[PDB]
Amino acid sequence: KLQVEAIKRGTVIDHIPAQIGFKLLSLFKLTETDQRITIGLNLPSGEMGRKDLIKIENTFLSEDQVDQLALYAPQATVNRIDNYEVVGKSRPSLPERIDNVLVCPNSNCISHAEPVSSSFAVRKRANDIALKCKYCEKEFSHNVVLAN
Amino acid sequence: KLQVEAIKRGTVIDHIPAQIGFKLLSLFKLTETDQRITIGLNLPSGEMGRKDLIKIENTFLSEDQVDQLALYAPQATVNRIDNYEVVGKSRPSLPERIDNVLVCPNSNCISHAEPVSSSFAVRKRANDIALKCKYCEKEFSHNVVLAN
Amino acid sequence: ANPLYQKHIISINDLSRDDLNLVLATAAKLKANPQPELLKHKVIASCFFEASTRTRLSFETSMHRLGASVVGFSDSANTSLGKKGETLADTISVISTYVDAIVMRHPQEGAARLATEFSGNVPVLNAGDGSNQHPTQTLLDLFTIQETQGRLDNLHVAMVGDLKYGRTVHSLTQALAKFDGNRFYFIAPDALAMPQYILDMLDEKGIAWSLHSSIEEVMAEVDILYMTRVQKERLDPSEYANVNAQFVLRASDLHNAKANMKVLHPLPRVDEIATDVDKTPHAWYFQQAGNGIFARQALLALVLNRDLVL
Amino acid sequence: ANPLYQKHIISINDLSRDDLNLVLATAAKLKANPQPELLKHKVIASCFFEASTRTRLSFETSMHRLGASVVGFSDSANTSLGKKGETLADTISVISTYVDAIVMRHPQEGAARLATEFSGNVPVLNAGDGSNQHPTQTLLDLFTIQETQGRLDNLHVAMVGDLKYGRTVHSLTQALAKFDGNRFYFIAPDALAMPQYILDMLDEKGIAWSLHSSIEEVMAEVDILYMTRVQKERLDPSEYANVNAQFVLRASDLHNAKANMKVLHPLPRVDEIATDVDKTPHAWYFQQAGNGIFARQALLALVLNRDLVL
Amino acid sequence: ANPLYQKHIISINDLSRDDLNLVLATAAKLKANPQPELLKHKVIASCFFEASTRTRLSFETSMHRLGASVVGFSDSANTSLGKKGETLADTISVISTYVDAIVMRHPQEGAARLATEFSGNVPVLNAGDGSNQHPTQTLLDLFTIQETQGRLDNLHVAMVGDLKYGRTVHSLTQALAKFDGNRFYFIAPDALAMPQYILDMLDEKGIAWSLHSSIEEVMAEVDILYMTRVQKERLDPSEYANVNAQFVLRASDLHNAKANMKVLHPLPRVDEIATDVDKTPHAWYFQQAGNGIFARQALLALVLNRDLVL
Amino acid sequence: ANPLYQKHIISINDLSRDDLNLVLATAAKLKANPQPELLKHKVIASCFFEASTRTRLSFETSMHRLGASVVGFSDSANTSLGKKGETLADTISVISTYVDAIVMRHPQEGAARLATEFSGNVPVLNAGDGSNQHPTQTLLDLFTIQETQGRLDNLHVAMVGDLKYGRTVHSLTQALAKFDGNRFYFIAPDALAMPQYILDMLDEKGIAWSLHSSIEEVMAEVDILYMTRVQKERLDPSEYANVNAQFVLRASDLHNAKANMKVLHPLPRVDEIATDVDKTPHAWYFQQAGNGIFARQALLALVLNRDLVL
Ligand SMILES: [Zn+2]
Ligand SMILES: [Zn+2]
Repeated sequence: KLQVEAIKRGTVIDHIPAQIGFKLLSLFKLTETDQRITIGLNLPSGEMGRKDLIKIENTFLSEDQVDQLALYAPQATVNRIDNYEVVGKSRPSLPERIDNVLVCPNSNCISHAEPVSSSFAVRKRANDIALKCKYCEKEFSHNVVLAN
Repeated sequence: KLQVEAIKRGTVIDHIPAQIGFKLLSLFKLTETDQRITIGLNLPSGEMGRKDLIKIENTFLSEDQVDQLALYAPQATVNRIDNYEVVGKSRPSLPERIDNVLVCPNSNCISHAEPVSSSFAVRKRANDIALKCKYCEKEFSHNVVLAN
Repeated sequence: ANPLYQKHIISINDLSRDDLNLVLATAAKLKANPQPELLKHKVIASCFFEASTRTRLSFETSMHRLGASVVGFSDSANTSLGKKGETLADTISVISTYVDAIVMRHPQEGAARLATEFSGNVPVLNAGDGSNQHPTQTLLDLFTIQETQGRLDNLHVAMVGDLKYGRTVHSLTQALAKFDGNRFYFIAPDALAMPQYILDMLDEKGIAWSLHSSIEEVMAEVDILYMTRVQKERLDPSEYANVNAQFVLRASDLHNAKANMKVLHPLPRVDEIATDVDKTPHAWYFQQAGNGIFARQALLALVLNRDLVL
Repeated sequence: ANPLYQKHIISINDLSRDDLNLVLATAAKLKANPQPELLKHKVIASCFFEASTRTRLSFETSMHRLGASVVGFSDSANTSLGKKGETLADTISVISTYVDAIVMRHPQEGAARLATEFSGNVPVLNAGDGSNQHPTQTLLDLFTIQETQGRLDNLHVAMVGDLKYGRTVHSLTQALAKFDGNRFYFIAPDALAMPQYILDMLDEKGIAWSLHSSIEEVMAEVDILYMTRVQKERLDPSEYANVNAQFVLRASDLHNAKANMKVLHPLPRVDEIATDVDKTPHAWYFQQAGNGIFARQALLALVLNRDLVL
Repeated sequence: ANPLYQKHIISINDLSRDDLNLVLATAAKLKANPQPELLKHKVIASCFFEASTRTRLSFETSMHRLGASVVGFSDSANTSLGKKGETLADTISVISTYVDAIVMRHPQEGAARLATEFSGNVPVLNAGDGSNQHPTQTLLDLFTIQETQGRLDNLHVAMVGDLKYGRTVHSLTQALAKFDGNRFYFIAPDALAMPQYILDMLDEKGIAWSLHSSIEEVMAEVDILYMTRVQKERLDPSEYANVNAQFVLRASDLHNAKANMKVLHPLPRVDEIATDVDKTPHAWYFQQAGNGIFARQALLALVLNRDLVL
Repeated sequence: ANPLYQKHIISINDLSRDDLNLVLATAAKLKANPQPELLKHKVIASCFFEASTRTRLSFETSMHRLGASVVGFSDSANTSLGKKGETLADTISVISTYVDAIVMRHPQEGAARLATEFSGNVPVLNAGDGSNQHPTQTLLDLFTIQETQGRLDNLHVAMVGDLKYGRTVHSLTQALAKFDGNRFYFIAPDALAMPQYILDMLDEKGIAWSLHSSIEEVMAEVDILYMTRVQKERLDPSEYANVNAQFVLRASDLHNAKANMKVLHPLPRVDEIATDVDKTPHAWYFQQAGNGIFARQALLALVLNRDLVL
């Protein structure tokens, strides 16, 4: 699978790590579409052996939307796909806040069984990415706010 | 624009209903093969609409395991590809047990905060079914289970 | 001076046709123009023998909006005047000499009517006496329908959920029955079907009604959707899970619903309204509760003040 | 008109430099000259989802000093809007339509910020949201330091006891960090040492600080001694007994302490202050609590009233 | 040789006609000839998570009647302040290595079924798991109907009170359904009527049934009259007062009763049978629970013994 | 001939190398050859003042396994309204004349030590007295490490979670310290670290130890992996959330594990080990408590019998 590309407007990204393609089409809700969905999950694309991808036809994504990929897919990109050409393959980039896709580690946080949306702040240290909580205001390392 | 879409060894048919391919991804955990795979959502189908073309490579699905698909999607039949070569037809015929996927609608059931694998017997019921619980022993409709 | 002067608000049945449209008009007049110090130098006891922070904050708020003092309590499962050793009749004989009016919420039925017998010349407003009556809830219900739709007649109203034990929906069906042309669609399970006695008084006045199994059928033609409260403790948790479908009201069901249609709820919700309904303009259960302060402001100012200049 | 008009008091971090000196000045102006009827015809809900008779008597007192109505409650482990079945967001959607402002105390963190999202144009003052913030306690702390010492800069302040979980001392170190020249001596056990994140923001602004093991060392040079609250339930009862020495503060330790030095305490004390300290002029924890009514009077009159003539 | 040795015993549906007849015959044999050293050197746990007083002492008596030791607990409604102890899979696992069998009662349904694979080769008897029926009660019910009427076939068994929620009557109808010729009456109010899944089972096996209004309508021909709990915390107090009028079994409705008729009850009772039907030949519900000693003794000897000669 | 006949058994410090080896050898002998009539005609009390469910049934099973009778109680957190019952010296004295031995669990530490002289010649075993460690848990911990690894010397025993307050790990290190060659890892967060008195004991006996950050750092060489309770009501919810990330033992951190490695746990568990390490050959914490039957059976036979031939 080395020739393809250039199919329906929208855009497609590259360099999705392995096992990062899935669970990204869900946390950001992207399956909820009625058009050309052909993910490239579990398919090497370069230097590394394991990599995944995802493609979307007529569907642009705000700089802010793409930047919200960084944390998960730190080594990927975004090149506006229309049909043979490309308009700036902008890589993702750590946003100044991540909402709707992170649960707070503070069990006694008001935001868990409440009818509101999550929201964290961003800053790197040197070791991890401490995302701070919006409500409780306590700060955690991405590795902790990630899984559990 | 060319489309030599990948269809390697293993399993899968296309023609699976609308907003069902991603529903056959998270639940059965087909991504957890952790090897090599591909998808095809919102695709032209044979004798009906559109959508779904799920998984591939080293994933032999049993006869009773493709019966698990029946309840969700009644629009399939396994392909054991070798070389563009179609073989071994087996249709979702609806099983007598359905495990791991569904939830007991009963709140007072003790299968919700425990380390167990769910179990659900099934019997026909005028174009639909009734999934009884092995633990609760309360017969529920197969419609209110989809709402939770 | 004032037909509802020094009267007891025990039941919706006691309130005649012009009685309900008089407190409705007074709630629309005080809302249009505040009365900061109408009930000045008037003390009002908030004796809540049953804990209810929703209704007690709405009642005491309306006392304070007219500039009236307040002195009450919340039995909260213990209260000093209980545990066998003090009757409710003795409690009201003392509280009457203290204050000019008594708003009381009792877990037992007929508690507010019993209070009127020992109150004397002290009015007695019923905030909820068990499974019997709740006219204060019914005053804000009709007042919310009269603002949005503009009237209380020729409306296609429907009541979902627990209609068998729902005291709020019982008194609402009797209050809207005092008007003409109203169409009723009682959408409940068979275990929580509307009582026959409510279907008997409707048949007497020649009012149309029909029992469905879901909102899907009637959603095309409805101007109100009064979603009621359903307890898990009313029945099994198994038969509560099933059969509850289409009494949950998703926001994806408001596709063909009328533009002027407005969803009402007494206020305590959890299952019967989804959170995605809040964003739609149909949702009007928080604005209904906000209009509950004007229905209770109209009730107090009409019972304590001799005239109602404005 | 007024920079803090219709603003939420959720955290100390949100309050800028001039924000803290504006409510400090308004607390010193209302103390100098009472405002009996400034917030007249204003209702204020005292929704205390966590029981606290100290803070609820201080807040409701300041509501009544400006001549403002009050309607609230105390969850007291039960409350009607709980036990799974009613969200905090629904409770604030109703209370907002009733009153002009909401003072709420929640056991969970981020509860006050969640209330602002469903309040709308109704201000939301935080009386204590778990272990997160307590800006009302920090407003009376700095106001007590600004009266006695005369300033909020160049002061030798120290914080004793539980600094690890003490939310009162966390927000106080950030509020005094907004000023210059302040010297900090965090005198705690190793198990209750001040968090690194507080020592990080101090290092950023170039503020001096030092960790001791007792008050004996630094007592010569200190203008404040903010003794914090220590729970027995925070740790073992054995390691609480030992290592607690010199965090008990006897009155026989005020020999060489500065004349202008003043001992502060949030208010609930038992072990950390001895009873013989009350007789000395240093003790100023009851006068700190009395100044807490002016810090909460400045907060309410600045958020509801458009101007602040005096 | 052993059919029920080291078996599950969780629900009555798993037990066939040959399983029920082995437990009834073994209960009649150990009653006629007690073996006080059958289960010697064998421990049995009685893990009552839900506090049932009568059911735990009928089981622990049967354990001690064969000479086995006992280790049991009884929690008085736990779930204090939200989160409590261990999981139920984690409790049964550690209890299974201690003893040779478990006898567990759980408030949640499906707890006895959760314990079969986790216990290993250690059998677990179900003493009542929520609304998933009580199989030990069904075994002593069949033993009482067999020892007085002479058989379990061709009998006129009526059932009064709570049939919808009454678990003890559900599987009493399914157990008697395995026997042939059994006529069935279902005297219940229009609310607490027998479910459609029990009635459809009776239509499938060619078993005759019919809904009746009161006791006196079927009294002419009856061999058994099973009476159920019918608790006040189920249907609301006004509804419970109205229907409870003819459904109560007074001694005035025993004049058509046959000479071999026997009133049963799983227990307890309060407002279903008055205390004047005890001094009759038809009184046979106190010694039915005493017959439950032999039903739970036969059920414990089959599972904890390879072969038996009574 | 008898070493441990009529002995104290209160703390692990009193027991030497020759006392621990007699209880482990006797536990392996009664497991291989049960004696169901050893403690016949001998009563043992199980006076659980603090309600422990699993610990009382592992003790009362071992009593009934030797043929002894049992008389025990379990109070569900007493101290209702201040002053309650008797003193603990007054209770043990009257209970001592009844029975031949006591097995007491008390919330306060030093309760088992208070009962030796008051009981007279009646031995009293300690089943857990506050934060003064659990010696019966230490005996079944050593019995599990001996029966799988083949010995108690020259083993790589790690310890995870609560080490500062975790009593079950404190004396597990002191018991293994009496054996030689034992390498020790202490995987704990910077808070719940092992105390200085345990580490100074290890430096005195020439025993090697080292603090580690997580499970995977020591996983390459480990024969045992003791895991502790770590309750949420100890360190505050934000602190418990952050550290609990690498300290939890998932099945992903078992790839370096040796073929004879065995994960232990005193119990209960919730947020330290997930429920996917049960289906492995390294699963050995459920049957460790079942091995506690033989550890408490050997400990009861030595004290209540002059001599024994297993
Ligand atoms: Zn949070
Ligand atoms: Zn279930």
